[PDB]
Amino acid sequence: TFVALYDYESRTETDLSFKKGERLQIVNNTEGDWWLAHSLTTGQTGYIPSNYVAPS
Amino acid sequence: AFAPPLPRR
Repeated sequence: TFVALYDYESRTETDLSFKKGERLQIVNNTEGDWWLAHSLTTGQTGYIPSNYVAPS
Repeated sequence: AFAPPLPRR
């Protein structure tokens, strides 16, 4: 379970924009600066920035 | 206040 350290405001329909306090399920993340998480509310997918989230 | 500038993909 990861947490949004900053309110990610995506601009395209590929990544989901999340605010601070919202949690996201990290999928793949071990190098690229952009990871892909999956929300647990509706169940959507979106590449979340690796600088707007942190393990917690 | 301003989050870090999104890195380049």
